[PDB]
Amino acid sequence: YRTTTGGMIRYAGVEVAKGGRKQGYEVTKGGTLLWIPEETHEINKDISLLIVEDGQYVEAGTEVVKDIFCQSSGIVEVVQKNDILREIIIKPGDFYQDVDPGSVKIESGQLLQPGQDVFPGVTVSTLSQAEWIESPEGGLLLRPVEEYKVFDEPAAPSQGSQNEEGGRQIELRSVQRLFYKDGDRVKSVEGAPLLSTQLVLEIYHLSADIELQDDEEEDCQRLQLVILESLVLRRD
Amino acid sequence: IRLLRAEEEIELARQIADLLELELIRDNLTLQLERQPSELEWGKQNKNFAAFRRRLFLDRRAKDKMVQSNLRLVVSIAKKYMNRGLSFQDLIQEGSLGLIRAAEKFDHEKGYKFSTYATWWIRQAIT
Repeated sequence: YRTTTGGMIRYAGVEVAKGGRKQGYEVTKGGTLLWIPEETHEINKDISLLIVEDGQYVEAGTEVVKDIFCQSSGIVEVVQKNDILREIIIKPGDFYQDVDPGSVKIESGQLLQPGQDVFPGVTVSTLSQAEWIESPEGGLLLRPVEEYKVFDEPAAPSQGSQNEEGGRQIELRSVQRLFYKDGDRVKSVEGAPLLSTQLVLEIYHLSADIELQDDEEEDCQRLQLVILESLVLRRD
Repeated sequence: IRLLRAEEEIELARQIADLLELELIRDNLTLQLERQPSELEWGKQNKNFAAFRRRLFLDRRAKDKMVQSNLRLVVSIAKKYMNRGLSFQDLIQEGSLGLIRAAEKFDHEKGYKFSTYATWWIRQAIT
């Protein structure tokens, strides 16, 4: 769950429940997950600083665009609104020669199976996504997707407490939390984590606790999320 | 005063660069028009004279907008100089004279930000 570059994300049959779109979103069940990567560059340069065209395949040797070194390899795409560059969309993947551009536009939203073919005469190794570009003198591009395995519940250890459990009981829960939804892509080019196997507690809006390193069975340190109150004692 | 974005510094620099060629024509014409080019408009060569004053007012407002909005950069630089000889009041007025000179010599074709180039001119006018 540590990709090289950013890109879009879309789940398939994964339900979620959240209360805020800032601090992630707690997942409920499992399911498959897709990831369509694309490198972005939110800059504010001019047009005369651009040395490439709209749909020029670059390599990983130098990859200098708008006097800025890139890290990926694919089809570049610039965004111009008012003579100022706004975003440099770089879509990685393989470039293959093809014809009949009126049929590759309808395959932009369908999942291309690896057992089938994208064109008669052109083969593909694994599953990808068809996309056509508007380059001078022309073929469409194939953007591969990445799949991962997520669990509905991770490996949680056995919790142990020593109390009467009368009116005050604490425990520890290990849940997974996703940060992005299906209808939103990330504006990043470096490594962005997708989830975080955290440890969220639920006391069953006050009574703060203090943890320390206390251990007596072995010669090591052990965490103890305990809660204590200091009582007064006069030295008299 | 609200600060400028990264795309608004490029837009305002084009009208300042349009003001640089407008004052260069007047500086070349004042040596042969008896130093009084009030109505001598060489850029147009009732509708053309009104559009010339509209472009002159809009270009002077762009230079008015770039120096006035970047006044927080002068305070962040002059606060490190208010112990040697001068008070804090005289350093912002002298630092604002360098912000005016940085707005004329700012070249947006190089691609650098305005806060990178104006730091060299505010610190020069303070020193």
